[PDB]
Amino acid sequence: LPLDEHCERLPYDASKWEFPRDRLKLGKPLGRGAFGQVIEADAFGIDKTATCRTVAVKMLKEGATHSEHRALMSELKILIHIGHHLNVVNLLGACTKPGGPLMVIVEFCKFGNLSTYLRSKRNEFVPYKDLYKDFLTLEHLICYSFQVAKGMEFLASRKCIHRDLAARNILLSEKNVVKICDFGLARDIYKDPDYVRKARLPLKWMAPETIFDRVYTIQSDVWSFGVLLWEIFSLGASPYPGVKIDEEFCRRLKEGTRMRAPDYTTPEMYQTMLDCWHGEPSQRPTFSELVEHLGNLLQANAQ
Ligand SMILES: Cn1ccc2ncnc(Oc3ccc(NC(=O)Nc4cccc(C(F)(F)F)c4)c(F)c3)c21
Repeated sequence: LPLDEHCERLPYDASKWEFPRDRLKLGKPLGRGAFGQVIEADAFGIDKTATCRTVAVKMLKEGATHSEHRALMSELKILIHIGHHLNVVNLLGACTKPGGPLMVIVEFCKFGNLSTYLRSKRNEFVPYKDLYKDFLTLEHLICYSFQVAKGMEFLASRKCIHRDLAARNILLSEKNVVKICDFGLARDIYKDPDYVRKARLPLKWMAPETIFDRVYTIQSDVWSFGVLLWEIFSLGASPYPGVKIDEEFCRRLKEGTRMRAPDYTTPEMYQTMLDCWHGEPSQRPTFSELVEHLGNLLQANAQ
């Protein structure tokens, strides 16, 4: 059975993952939706003996019901199944004992979501480079792209699909490391511009077969990855500039309409975007192929 569609059968080994709520000092919110939220916190010795560590805690909030409670437990189970990889949100522990809220504790990614971050660095970017000390460069952008591909290749190896891949679901940590994540309930899709009534769906990131056939596969994730690449090389711009996301937009996508090259892209990266947007899912590159390709482009950029 699907590892992420039938996660209720997955194990939750409390002896390994349970963390005492009294060793968690909850702080300010990092993101909030209608029923869920992520809060910054200080965990004592969650990953290193007697060491304070800033972490992110995903949990529910006022408005949530038992259904969201069950959903959060499934999220915990799937994160345990997926396991650890440098480019995937890293689960550190959980608080599941009665008397308090269910809390999923993950590694804190200092810079938050990549979409917001990149959009904030427009005045701190140079293709190639003390004055530019903290400037982003093409190397950074290609590296982020490469890392997300690595994370998705890993996710695929765990027999899971993302279903909402986008820059808003990529976190940036220290040392230029990015991690794939899924805010889920910690974002209110019914109030977010990126989700449209079609049922709130991220239409601008969805492959044709997902929009018209409701089909979700790792190859539809590849299409989304292409849109993510566009977001990266546009430094956080919103996809399909000035385009009304309606029935006509979907029809045109089917026909072959694609976004033009973003301002900061290289010719190779734009071609990669177009490849990810092939109408036929089987003709789109696989994440393993993207890892190879992007790794080569990253190396080439250093030349
Ligand atoms: C908002 N925010 C700012 C800094 C920060 N650092 C870590 N996590 C954050 O928020 C989180 C985002 C998502 C999750 N959860 C999550 O990513 N679950 C999930 C569920 C199924 C699949 C996957 C994926 F790995 F496939 F993406 C992730 C989380 F706990 C905290 C942070």
